[PDB]
Parts: sequence; structure tokens; C-alpha cells
Amino acid sequence: PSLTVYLEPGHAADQEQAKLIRSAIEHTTLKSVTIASEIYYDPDPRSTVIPEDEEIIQLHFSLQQSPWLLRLELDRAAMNDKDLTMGQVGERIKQTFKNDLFVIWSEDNDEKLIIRCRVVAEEDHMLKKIENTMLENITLRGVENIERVVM
Amino acid sequence: TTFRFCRDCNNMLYPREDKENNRLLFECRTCSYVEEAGSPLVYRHELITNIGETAGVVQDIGSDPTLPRSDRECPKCHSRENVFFQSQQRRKDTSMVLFFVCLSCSHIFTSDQKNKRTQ
Amino acid sequence: GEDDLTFKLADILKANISLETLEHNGAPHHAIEEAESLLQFHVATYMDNDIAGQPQALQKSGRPVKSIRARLKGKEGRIRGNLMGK
Amino acid sequence: AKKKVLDVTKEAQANLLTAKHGMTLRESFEDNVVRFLNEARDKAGRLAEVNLKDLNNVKQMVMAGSKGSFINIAQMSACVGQQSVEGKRIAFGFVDRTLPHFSKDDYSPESKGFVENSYLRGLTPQEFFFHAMGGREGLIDTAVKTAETGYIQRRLVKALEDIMVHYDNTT
Amino acid sequence: DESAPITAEDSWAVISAFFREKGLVSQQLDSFNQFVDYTLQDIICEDSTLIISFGKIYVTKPMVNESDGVTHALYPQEARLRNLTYSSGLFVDVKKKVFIGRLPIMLRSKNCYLSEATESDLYKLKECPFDMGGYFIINGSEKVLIAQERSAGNIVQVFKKAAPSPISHVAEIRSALEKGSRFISTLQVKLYGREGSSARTIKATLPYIKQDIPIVIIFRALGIIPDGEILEHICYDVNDWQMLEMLKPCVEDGFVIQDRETALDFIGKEKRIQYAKDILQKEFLPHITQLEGFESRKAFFLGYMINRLLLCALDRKDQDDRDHFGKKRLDLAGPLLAQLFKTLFKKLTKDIFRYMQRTVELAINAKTITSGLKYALATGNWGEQKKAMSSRAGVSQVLNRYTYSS
Amino acid sequence: SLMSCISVGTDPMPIITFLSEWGMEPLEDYVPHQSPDATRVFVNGVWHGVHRNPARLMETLRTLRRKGDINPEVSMIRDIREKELKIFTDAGRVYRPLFIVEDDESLGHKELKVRKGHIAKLMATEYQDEYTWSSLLNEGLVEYIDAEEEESILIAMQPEDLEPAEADVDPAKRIRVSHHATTFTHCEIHPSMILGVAASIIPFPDHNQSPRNTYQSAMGKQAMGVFLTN
Ligand SMILES: [Zn+2]
Ligand SMILES: [Zn+2]
Repeated sequence: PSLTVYLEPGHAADQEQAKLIRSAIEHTTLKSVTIASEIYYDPDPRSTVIPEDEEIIQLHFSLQQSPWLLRLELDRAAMNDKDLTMGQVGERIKQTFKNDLFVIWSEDNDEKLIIRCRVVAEEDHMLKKIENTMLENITLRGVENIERVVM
Repeated sequence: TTFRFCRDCNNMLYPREDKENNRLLFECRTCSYVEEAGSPLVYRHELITNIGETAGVVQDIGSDPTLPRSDRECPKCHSRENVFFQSQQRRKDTSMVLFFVCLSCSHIFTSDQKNKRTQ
Repeated sequence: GEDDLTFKLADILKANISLETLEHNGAPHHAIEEAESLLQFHVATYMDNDIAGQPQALQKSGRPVKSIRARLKGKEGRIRGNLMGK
Repeated sequence: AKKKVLDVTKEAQANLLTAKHGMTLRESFEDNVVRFLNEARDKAGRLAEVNLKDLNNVKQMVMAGSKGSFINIAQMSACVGQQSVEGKRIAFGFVDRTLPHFSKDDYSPESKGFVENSYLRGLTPQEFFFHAMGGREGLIDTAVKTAETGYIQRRLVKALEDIMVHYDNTT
Repeated sequence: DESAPITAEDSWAVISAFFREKGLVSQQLDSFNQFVDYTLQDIICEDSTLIISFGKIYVTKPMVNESDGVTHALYPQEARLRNLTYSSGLFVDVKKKVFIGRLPIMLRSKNCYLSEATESDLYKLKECPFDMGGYFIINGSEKVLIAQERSAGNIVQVFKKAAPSPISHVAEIRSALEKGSRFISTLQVKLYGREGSSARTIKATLPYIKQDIPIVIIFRALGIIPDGEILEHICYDVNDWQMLEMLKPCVEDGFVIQDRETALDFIGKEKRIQYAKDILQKEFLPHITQLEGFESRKAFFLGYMINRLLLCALDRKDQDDRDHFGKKRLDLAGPLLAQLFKTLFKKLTKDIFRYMQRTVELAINAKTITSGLKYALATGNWGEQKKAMSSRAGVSQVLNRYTYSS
Repeated sequence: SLMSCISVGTDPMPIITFLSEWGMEPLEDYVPHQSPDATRVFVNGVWHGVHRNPARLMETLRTLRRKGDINPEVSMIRDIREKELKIFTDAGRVYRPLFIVEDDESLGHKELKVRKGHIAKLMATEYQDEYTWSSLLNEGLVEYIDAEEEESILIAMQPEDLEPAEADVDPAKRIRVSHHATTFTHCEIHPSMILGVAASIIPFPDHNQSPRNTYQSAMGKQAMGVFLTN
């Protein structure tokens, strides 16, 4: 079912200008950028039983909830091919469920990008419906149906 | 995640939370048993997978004539009797490196020239 | 050696009579509608014989039967077989 | 043209092969090998084609164009060529190889189906066999094509029957 | 030197020897032989005995039965000009010796006078020596039974399924008892949930069971209640966390059961709990054995399937090449007849009944078999008469006598 | 093809009852992890248990066959890299016949067990028109290898050319590859035998576009001759 699209007038031989739009079309989903999803038992929203995660938390508190954690490591290599920024990503996840699910996230400089979050009477069960609802109904950059695209 | 099953009524182990003491517990939904957590890691959904594998040599992989022989030299034994193949990962994208084998030691040594493998 | 069609009609006729004779004699009220369906069947299987209601209305010897329709049905038949190409 | 292949053989067994837009390393491997052998046939022939004097009947039928193409010259006097099934040269029906007369994981040309002899010298058991698989192909997409072809042909026709240029020059 | 090398030419001589004893028709023959010698007997002995028994069976060479005459010892050439049927008498020692139909014999086989005869000997028979037999002679014409290729049996194969479907992968096994009724019930081990979606559950289908079932329930139904023990039937190496992980979601499925009682229950009280026991004996992976005390051997297989099944969902083994010759069987002469002889021999047995069931107090219409076999080899419409084309159209043709080669 | 044939259907038990008495550990008492190198044994599609060190269980059956104790028809395969023993009896298996090479030649490399003496001892029986085909079979010098058991073996095209050492070449002949291997389990009697009646008649089929031979093998059927002499 392909469909060839040509650039705007001038913007032609602009090599880079290419991907710039590629990623502006080729449907991108969280699921495409994730490397795993993990559910942890962290009850202290002021420290993660996880080492590698420390530095993060510390940052989101200087500047109620649930004890059930859901951690999502992401692929760096997959965040450039189709340009993207932690901010954007989560930022979306957040405005996806809105005011009723706390979210956080490392910085574009950490050797490991991540996304922690908890809910807010059976927490695990509901924290899996939101495991899928987070992979297949969530869009990032692009148009639906249009998988792969090339130059 | 190397999960576990109980004793006596040997089944599956489902996690539950110790509210008062703030800790992780597994259990039996058939019996009554309950054991303490082993780690805080309750689940992992690996999407992207990096697989570069070799095939379990039954050790008689010297008797199977269907394979080719090479005159290279292992890193240790220095013999000259080999019998290579390829990554039994029937995946399309897979690479085309060779996994030889010494008939006088049983050592798996690649011919790669970027990555390094001990497995 | 007569033609299939001539036979159905026969059966249709047979069936018909056995029905009438049941409304001018000992009419067991709802034992009739048990042969009214037979009429309907023949009177129907005569024009068409390739239905979803399985019973192929076979004719002794396993021979299917040639529904009028069966004759016009394209290629090798009346419309496309005798007229568009002779 | 075999070494120019062999080279790209180890140069890919030593993981030194640029994936290439060609997607998949392996996929990108073939596209180089094939392209290398074909390049050889066509050209292996371009040699005979020019060495066949202007008094060679075959050439004459070709020149006049009554019958024959230069290809037919190659495949007869120079070299047949690489056979094929759905594109991908002879596959591995025989668990990691072509014929039981071969060593597992042999990606060399003489096994993925390359007939080196000219129809004049005559194929070898293996050549012959692959060659077959290769030809027998057409004879098939002709057995099925034929099934649907017909139907299309008719429909078109049955659709535009009544269409004729009337007297106003309308249609 | 009676122990040196062997050049090219040398190979030939060996081939000469190949045909000397074999001859270009080997196949066609042997199959018949087999059917006659052994097979023939085995069929007669199975669901034979009634509420009357059947002993050994005799195979007389060709003969002919005509009114105003004795009984001529028949041959080929004659049956061909007279439009006969190079058949032979079937006698079986019944027990309260007996004529039971005619078996169209194959030329040059063991029962054809031609087998033993010699050159000259032949010419006197008018039968061209160069003729190689291997065929039949029905209602005159030379009929041939054609090699029927098919998908081998009692083997496990895994298949990937179309993108647009709830089922991911599947492992199939065609089960057919080598001898006896020959039931053809397939065993389906599915794999719901494609690649990605949560809850990739492994279910399988059993004969006479309208729904599908989680390999677990079955496993516990087989007398294997403790999971992880089940996982011991599925995973042969605990250092294979990938596959292990794969089953987790599955065990979770059967958790609503926990003992061999319920296990057989959810396979439909008291009434249904029985139905299932049988099915899992006579219909479940029916090959291997339908007896009883083998719940273990069965399970281990169901597992061997599932294992294989996943090995593909985990790109370790490609799918199964449906077109690998070693998995294609060629049903020749014998086998084919065999089939016929059974289904037929039963209509006889269930008609021998109709004589006793009326005896308020010589009943064997041997014609049934005799005629049947003709009809088949006659036309080619195997599966039989009545109101059904039921058969495979195209078996048994008229030998080609265009040239010797052909 | 010409040489090809077909299974007729042997019996299992004489191999089943044979096995469990030479290693096979019945499946009733099997314990996974306890035996990882478990090369589970299969026969006519059934799991009759497992067996440890199979190397020998194999060459025991092979020589059991090559004597005539196990019907030369029946096929048994060892899928080492998967630890499985495939044994078949099934009726309907197409199978050809090959020369065995067993290197058991204490006087040199690998070599065809059959020798020039076996042959002259054959052409001797030719001249008398006691050393049949059934002899080269019961004297294990050739075997019946099907499609399945063909997977796990190597084969030489020519008995000669593909054997000696490399210590010039005709500028006219064709160009055959080489003998880069010393594993040859079997050898091909003659290649020609890959053909069928039809083709067998075509002269030099190895000199024509594959399709030409495919047609010619559909006409020699429309030709005339002497379909018999009676
Ligand atoms: Zn427990
Ligand atoms: Zn070594």
C-alpha cells in the first residue's frame, strides 16, 4: 500500500532535512523505543531499591501514591534514528493518563535512560492494564498505519 | 527472573505485600506456605534482544560427517582439527561468522573481529 | 428414454395428488403439512437444485438431477453455451 | 570471478561487511555474489560473441535477427549461468546445504547453483539438477497464471462490449 | 587384485546386477506381494470375531467359473481376450474352508503363473516375454494402480500462522494406528497471542472436544498435578530462562484447577468425568498406544510437542519444511487395496450379522468383496458405491501400450 | 528414478525389543535434568524412551542392518546436534541405493568397501547367461538410504575422481569442482540414475536447456514402436 511523498519546493537536496520529516511521519510508538518493562516493589517514593536509579529520584524532589513500581528502560540508538527527547517521551505518557499516575525520568545524559512511575484494592492487576495501554495505544511522533518509511 | 515454587505442595508462587513491615513475599494459592522475597525484581519484558549464539555441541560433533573441516589453530590446544558452522539462531538478520571446534579439547572459538565472546 | 425434467414434474404431480386426496378424506390436520413440504420441495427442487438446504433431491442411481436453472448456468449451458457461441 | 566472491565470502565470515542500505547483512552478501557471477557470464560470453567470425551461421541468424540473441551464444559456447528459485539462488532444503554431496554451510557458488560449463561441455550432476529446479519454474507460473489470465481477459471484454464510436464522434 | 580400486565403467556392472534381481517394476510388485502374504491376513484378524471366528486365509491362483462348465485354471493372455478379471479365490477357515470373494491378482506377482515360467514356456502362453507385468487385468483392460503421494504420518511439525490471526505458532501431528480401523484424528498444539501482546497462552485441541484446552489442564488431566514438574515435562534445561518465562503466563491460565479430578472434569457431573478418560486414551495422541497405563509416555510427548513448538517462537529452529521428501509417503498398490479390503471386509462382517439376527432357529454373499474390488480398479473411484462420489477420482488407469518405454 | 524404490513396511518390536536391551532407558522412568545429553530415541514416530552414549547404539544398528538382521529397508537417523535418534519402518518411503565408503582401510585413507574383485565376481555371474544383488546387500557393500537418512550423510559423485590425492587437465572436457572433504559416508553408483524412464532415453540431456528434456519426456509417449512382440 505504499505512497511516495516529495518535499516542499526549495527543501530538496537538504539531506538532513530528510530524516527531519521521516520522523515526522513514520508512526513511532513507545513500544518501538522501549527495551523492557519491569514491575518493582519500591514503597519508599524517596529512594529506589535500585542502585543505578538513585541520582534520578534525588533530582525530582529538590525541585498519597502507590508502592508498586513500573520501570521502563529505553533505547538510545532508537532515540536518534527518529529524533526524540526523554522530556517529550514521558511528557506524552503524562498527558496520556494525566492527573492520576505519577511519572519521572532520567536525563538525556545518563548512560541509562529510564521512566519510573506508580499508580494512585488490587494494584498489580491494574498496573498491567496500564502496562499495555502504555505500549500499543501510545503514540510519540508520526502518523498511524504508516510503519517504516525511507529516503 | 528465576522464579520459584514452594515445597510440599509444589506449584506456582504469587507475590503479596507485607504492609506492616513493608516487604516482599511470594506464596501458594493452593496451600498456605509463604516465603520472603529473593529480590525486588518482579518482572521483565525484554523487547529488543541481542542474540549471537553457538550450538550445544553434544561432543560427538566430530563424528557427524555433514560438517566441513578447517586447518586453523585453537587459542589453547593448538590442534588442527576443526569443524565449523553458524549461529543456530534461525533469524534473518543474523550475521555470518564461524564457530569452529577443537576435536582435542572442545573449545568454541570464533573468527570474529569486532566483538569478543566467551559463551 | 425420457428426460429428467419430465420426471420431476411427475414427482411434483404425484406429490400434488397425494396432497389433495388428503383434504377430501381422513385429514389428520397436521400430518398434511408433512406432505405439503414435499410439494414445495419438488416444485422448488425442479427449478433449482443447487441450494444451501443440502438435500440434493437425488434421482435413483445417485444422479443429482438437472434443475431448469442448471441449464442456463454459464459456460456449457443455454446462455453462454448455445447462444453466445454455437 | 570466483575469488572476487571468495573474498567477499570470508570478508563476511569475519564480520567486515557493510550492512548496506541493502538491508540484512546476509541479504547484502548475496546481492554482491550474484551480481559478481552474472557480471561474469554476460561478460564471459561477450568474449565468444566477438570471437565468432562473421561466417558463423548462429551469429548470422542473430545478425539478420531471424532467430537468436547473443545470450543464446553465451549459454552454448561460453557458460550457462546461475540458476534460481524466487530469486534467491538454490536454497538449503538439505539442512544447511544443497545436495548431500556437499559439506554443511557451504555458501560457495558451485553449490548455491552456478552452472560454469557451456551447453557445449555439458553440465554436471549437480549443475544439471539445480538447472532443472530453475527451469521447471516457468512451467509453473504458467500453470497458474493461465488459470487467472483467462478470467481477466474475459471480464475486460465483457465490460466494454457495447462501447463503440458513434456518429457524433462521441464514444 | 581382489581388493583394489574401482573405476567408472565398473559401476555399471553393479547396476546391471541391480535390475537383474529387481527389474524396473520392483515397487509395484513387492507392495502387492506384501499385501497378499502378510497384510491380507492381518486385516481379516481384528474386529473379525462376532457375537463365529476367522482363522487363516488361502490364496488360490487364477481360475474361472462359468455355467455349462467345470472351472478352468485361468491365465493372463486369456482374461485379456475374453474380457475377464485375472482374479483368484479367497478361502478362510471360519469357525462355528470357505469361499469369500475374488482378489484381482497382479501380473508377474507371486500368484501369477508368469512369475515362475521361462522364456519359451511363455511364448506358448502367448504372453510376450518382454512384458514386465506389474499391472492388473480387470473386465478385460490392463488397469494400473498409481503411486499416491501424501503427507507422512505420526510426526510432529510446527507452523507459523498468518499475521491476521489470534494464533501465533502451531505444532501438528497426524495420528493413525498402523493396523486397525485406522483412525485419523489430528493433534493441535496452538499458541495464542502473537509476538508482543500480553498473555501468550498455549492451548491445544483434542478430538471430540468443541473448545480448545490449555496444555496445563491436560497435563494435570494426565495425572501431573504439580506445575514445575509439568515444566519438567516441557523444559529439559533450567538454564533456559527464555522458554521457562514463556510458560509462566500459561500456568497462570490453568491455576483454576489443582487435581486430576477437576482436570478431567473441565472436558465436557459424574457423566462427563468419564467421557474424557476414554478420549484421552483412544483419541488422544492415539498413536503410541490407546491401552491405559501410559499417561507418562503420552505426557512426555505432549511436552515434546510444546517444547518444539516454542523453539520456533524463539527463533531457534525455522518452521517445518512441508516439502521434505523424507516426510512424503507414496501409497502404492498393496496399501491402496488394503484400504479397500478393510472397509469392504467390514460390510461383509456387518452383513453376516443380519443372518444370525434373523435366525429364530450359506449366508456369505462373497459377491460383495469380489464386485467391490472390480468397481474400484475398474473405474478408479476408490471409496466405494452408493450415493456418493466419496472416492479419490483418478486411481487405477489403463496401462499405456504406446511403446515399450512408455 | 530408475534405482529408486519404496518401503513396504517392516515390523517394529524386533527393533524395539532389541533396543531396550542395549541401552535405552524406558520413558516410564525418565528424569530430565538428571540426563541433559539425553539423546531421546524415536521409532516410527514414537518416543520409546532415551539412551545415554548413543555413538555406539548407532554403529551397532548400522552393522546390524548391513548383515541383514534389521531389514535393509528400514531407516535410522542420528540428529546429533539435537540429540535425537530417528528410526523408521513406515511403508511409503522412497529410497535409492548407494556405495559405502567406510575408511576402515588399514592400508590408506577412506575407500569404497566394494572392490574390483567383487565386480569381476559379478561379471562372472553375468557370463552365465550365485553372486546377486542380494549379495552386495547382505555383505554390506551397499545400502538403501532414504530421503530422511540422506540428510545426515555425505556422498561422492564419482567413485574414482573424488577419492585419490592431489600431487595437465583436458582443455575440452567440462569443469568439475573438487574433493574438498574426507568424510564421504557413501558414493553414487552413477549419477545418470537420478533420471526417469523418459529422460533415460534422451542422449546428452546434459547439453540442453532443462526445459527441452522436460518436453521430450512427454513425447516419446506419443511416438510409435513395438509395445510388445505378441
Ligand atoms: Zn505451596
Ligand atoms: Zn583446542
